[PDB]
Amino acid sequence: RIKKYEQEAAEGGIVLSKVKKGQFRKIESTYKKDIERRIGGSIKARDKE
Amino acid sequence: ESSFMTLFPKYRESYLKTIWNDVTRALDKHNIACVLDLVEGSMTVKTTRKTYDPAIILKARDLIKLLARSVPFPQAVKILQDDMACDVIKIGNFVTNKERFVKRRQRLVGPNGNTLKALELLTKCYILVQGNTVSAMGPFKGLKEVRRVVEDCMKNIHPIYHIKELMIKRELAKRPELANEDWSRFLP
Amino acid sequence: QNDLELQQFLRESHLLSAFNNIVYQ
Amino acid sequence: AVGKNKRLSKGKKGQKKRVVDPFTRKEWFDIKAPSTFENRNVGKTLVNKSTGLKSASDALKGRVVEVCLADLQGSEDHSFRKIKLRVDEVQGKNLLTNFHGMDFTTDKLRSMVRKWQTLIEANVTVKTSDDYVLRIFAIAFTRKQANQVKRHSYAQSSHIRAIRKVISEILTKEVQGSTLAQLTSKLIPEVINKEIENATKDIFPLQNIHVRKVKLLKQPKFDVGALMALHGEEKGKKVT
Amino acid sequence: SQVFGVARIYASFNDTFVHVTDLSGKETIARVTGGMKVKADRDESSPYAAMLAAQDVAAKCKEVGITAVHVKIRATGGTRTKTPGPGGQAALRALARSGLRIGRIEDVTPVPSDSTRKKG
Amino acid sequence: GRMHSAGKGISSSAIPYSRNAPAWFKLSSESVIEQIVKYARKGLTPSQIGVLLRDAHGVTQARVITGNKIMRILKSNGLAPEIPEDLYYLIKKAVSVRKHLERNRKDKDAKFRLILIESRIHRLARYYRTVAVLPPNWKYESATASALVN
RNA sequence: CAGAGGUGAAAUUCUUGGAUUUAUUGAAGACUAACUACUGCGAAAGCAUUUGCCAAGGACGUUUUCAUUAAUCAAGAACGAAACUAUGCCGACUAGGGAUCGGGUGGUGUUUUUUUAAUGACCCACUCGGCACCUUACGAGGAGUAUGGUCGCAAGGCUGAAACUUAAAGGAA
Repeated sequence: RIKKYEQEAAEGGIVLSKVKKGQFRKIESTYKKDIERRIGGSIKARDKE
Repeated sequence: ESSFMTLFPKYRESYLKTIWNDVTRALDKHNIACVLDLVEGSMTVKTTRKTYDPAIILKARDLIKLLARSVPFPQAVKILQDDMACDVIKIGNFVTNKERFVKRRQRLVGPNGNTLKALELLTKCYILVQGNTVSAMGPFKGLKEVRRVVEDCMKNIHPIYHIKELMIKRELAKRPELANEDWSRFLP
Repeated sequence: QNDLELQQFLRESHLLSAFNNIVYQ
Repeated sequence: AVGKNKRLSKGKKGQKKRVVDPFTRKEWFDIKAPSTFENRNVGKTLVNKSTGLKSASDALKGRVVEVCLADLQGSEDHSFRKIKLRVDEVQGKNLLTNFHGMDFTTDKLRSMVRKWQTLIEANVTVKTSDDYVLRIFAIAFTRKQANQVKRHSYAQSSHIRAIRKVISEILTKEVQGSTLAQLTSKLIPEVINKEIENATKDIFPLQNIHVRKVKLLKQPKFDVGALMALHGEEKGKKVT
Repeated sequence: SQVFGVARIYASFNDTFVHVTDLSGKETIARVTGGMKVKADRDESSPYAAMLAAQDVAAKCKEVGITAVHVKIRATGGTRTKTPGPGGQAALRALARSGLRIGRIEDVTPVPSDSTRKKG
Repeated sequence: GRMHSAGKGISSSAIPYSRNAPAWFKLSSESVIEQIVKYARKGLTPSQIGVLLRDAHGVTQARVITGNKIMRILKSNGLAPEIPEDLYYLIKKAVSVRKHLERNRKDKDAKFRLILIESRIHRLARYYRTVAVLPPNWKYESATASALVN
C-alpha cells in the first residue's frame, strides 16, 4: 500500500511529507489500524546491519 | 441545454473506470447525465430534459474538474454537496529562487504531514498541494482562511503562526462574550 | 516552537482526524 | 443595511423622488443579423425615448450586441462559440447589425487544454480587401499518433516555429483573398480549421486547430447602401 | 414569443449582485444586492439574501417584459479568488423558481492572461 | 574535461589500421599535389584542403596518400602561414566578439566568453613561442587584431 | 439607483457632483496565467508571448588540421530581510536496470505526399553525451536533587493617619 501511495502522489505530483530514508511512510491507514505496535518503525535488523 | 467537458490523464483513467458506476449513480440521483470517453481521455457532463437545477449542473462541472484533478470519489461527492466549494490557488509565481520555493511549500505541508492535518482539521476543509498549485475544497469560510494562510506561507509567515491564530480565534468565537471587539489584544 | 499545547495538537492531529468517526481540548 | 444597524453618512440628506419609471418611458427595438447567418432575427433592446431621435440614433449606432452562435445559427455544434455584432443603421424599429468580433469562451478553452502535450499559438494582423483591418488568433494542440507508447508527444522548437510561420502564411493568404462577408461565411462553417490541418499534416501532426479569437481594429467609411444590400424607402400615412 | 436578456451575477465571498440587462448590455433593467436586502451587515452574502434579491429583480423583469435570460455568472477574479459565491448559486436557483426561463448559463470570469504582482 | 566546458564528450574520426591507400584509388600522387597547390592559391586553410580532398576525389587522407602532412607539402611549395590556422581562427573569434561588445556594451555573457578566449589564446601563443615556431617578441593585442584582420 | 469595500465582529473609506456594478473604449507602467516536468538551458547568481538582427557555446557525425600544447591550483581577475525540521556514510568504482533529453546509424511498416518545394511525425534495436531514480560487486557532557558561604531578594499590619489615636470620603464587613 505504501508503494501504491508514493507512486500515486509522485506520478500525479502531490508534494508529501519527507519521510526519513529508513522508516515507513505514515498514513491514515496506519494511524487507523494501529499497525506499528505490531510491525514497528522500521526493520531494525536492516537498520543495524 | 448545457454541458461541460474536462480531460484526465491515464492513471486517473484507471481509477475513473473503477468508480464510474458511482458518479453515474450520484448524477442519476440529481438527474444529470454524464459520459466517459477513454479514447480522448475526456469526461463530459450534460443536462437532461427532466432536470431543474442549472446550479447543480454548475456544481457537476466543478465536480468533474475535481475528479480529473484526482481527489477521490467521497470528496467528489462532498463537493457536489450543497454548501461547499473548491478553489484553485496559484502559488507558483511568488518566489524567484527555485530551491527557496520548494523549501517554502515543503514547510507549508509540514513535517510528517502534521501541519497539513492540523490546518485541514481546523478548517473542516480538504487540501491537496499539487506541485505548483494548491487545491482546497470545503465550506466557504474554510476556503477563505485557507487562501489567506497558504498565501502567507508562500510568503514568509509560518503556518505555525497561522495555526495558532486560527486556534485562538476558534476559542474566542466559541466563547460568546466578545461579539464586537478587535481581538488584536488576544491574537499574536 | 517552545509552545506546548500547539505542538501537542500538531502531533495528535492525525489521531484526532482518523478517530473522529472538532475536539482537541 | 437599510435598517438602523449602519450609521448615517452624508448619504440621504435629500434624494430625488422615484417618480418617473424610465421603464414607463422607454421603447422596444428589434434587431436583425447580417445575411451571412441563417437565423436573422435576435431578441430585443431598449432606448430611452425618441424625444431626441438624435439620442435614439446615436446611442444605437454606438450599441454593440453580442450573441450565442447557437441562437444565431440554430445548431448546437455551433453552440460553443460567441459572436459580437455592431449596430450600424436604424429604420422602422429595426436595427440591422454588422459583424464585429468572434470568440471562444473560457470554458471551451480550459476544457481543451490538456497537460501532457504541446500548445501552439499564433496571432496575425491582416487587411482584408474590404479595407477592414483585423486580427486573428488561432491555437493548436499537438497529439500523439495511434502508433505511440510515449505519454508526452512534445514538439521540437524548430517545428513549432515552422508551423507558426505556416499558419501566419495561411491566414494572410485567406484574408487577403477574402472580403469581410466571405470571411465570416468561412469562419462560421469551420473551413480554416481544416485547411490549416491539411497543410500542417506534414510537419508534426496536430489534434486541435482553431481560430480562437477575431478582433476588428478600425472600420472603413460607413456605406448605408452597401449594408442595406448586405441585409436585403417607405411612405407615411398622410395623417391629418 | 420569447423576450431575452442577459443577467450578470457577481458572486463574491462577501456580496452578491444580480444584474439584468438588455441583450446588448446597455440599458440595465434591474440591479439589487444582498447588502441592499438584508439588515445584518454580514448576512449580505447569505443565500437567503440572494434569494430575496433575485425575487425583486424577477418582479421587475416580469413587469417590464423580460422572460428569458442568458445568465453569465462571475466572481471577483483577477489576482484574488476566482470562485463564485453563495449568492451566485442561490440566485440562479431563485431565478429558476421564479420561473424566468433560463436562456443559457455560463461562467465568465476576470482571469489574468498574466498576473499583477511582484516576485520575491 | 573538454576544457572550460564540463561536458566530457568524445566525438572525432578514427583511423583504419592500414598505412596505405585502398587499392581502388588510382590518382596520381603528383596530381593530388597540384590540386592541393591550386586550392591553396585559391585561399583555403589546410583543414579545408583536407576536407575537399577527402570528399571530392576519394583521397582517403593526405598523410598517407602523399609522403607528408599537408602543410609540410605547403612548406615544400612555399605556402606556410604566418600563424597556425587555429590561432588564426581564435584571432578572428576574438575580433568578432570584441567588435560585438563595442557595439553592444552589455553582453556580460560575451565578456565572460572573451575571458575564456583570451586565456586559451595566450596558452596557444605560449606553446608556439616555446617551439619558437612563432616569433618570441610576438604578442596579442587589439592592435595586432585590427592590423592583421583588416 | 443606495449603498459599496472590508472583517470573526468592526471601522477607516467612496458615496446624488450617481460610488460599487453595466457596455463601449483610450491611456499608463508593470508581469507573461494556463501548456509546466520526471525534463531544458548557463559558470553560478539565473532563465518563459511573437520576431528579426548581431555575437557566443554545448553533444553528436568526421578515414579533416595541430603534434604534448595539459592537470590541480595558494594568489589575482571575472561576474552576484533572511531564517524556522531538513541528513545521504564517503572514493582511484563493477555490473547495471527501467524511463526520459540532445544528436547518429539500421530496419520497418503507418502517417505523411504526387517535377515541387524542404524526406518529416510514430514504432525498434544498437549507439555515444546530460539531468536524475532505483538495485547492486570492491576499497585507506547530558540529567536532577541537595544547600547554615557570598551577593542580591524583599515581609506584614484597613485608607487616610503623622509629631496628633484625628475628619470627610473609601475599602472590606
